[PDB]
Amino acid sequence: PVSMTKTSVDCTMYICGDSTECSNLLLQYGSFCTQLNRALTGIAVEQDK
Amino acid sequence: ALDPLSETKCTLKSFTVEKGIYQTSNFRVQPTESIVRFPNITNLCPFGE
Repeated sequence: PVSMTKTSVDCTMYICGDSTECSNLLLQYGSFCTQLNRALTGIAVEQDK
Repeated sequence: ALDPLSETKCTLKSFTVEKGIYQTSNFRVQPTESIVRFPNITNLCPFGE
């Protein structure tokens, strides 16, 4: 095997879509979502590498 | 929110951004109107009797 399927996942709407108040309460947790997207994009670059 | 370049600047927390590609702003078609549906439920209670 050489490569695997790249994937990306939103934190925000996957946790809670359409609810603005849920996003308000989620913003009280900091920047977990940015770290997760960073990890996935690191994998995404790494496959092409 | 002035232009997508400012969105990238504001989400990477810098004023200069080096050359490449970045993933920001998941969007959605923003639903426009309300609707409610219930059956043709006409079987009334005898208030007249």
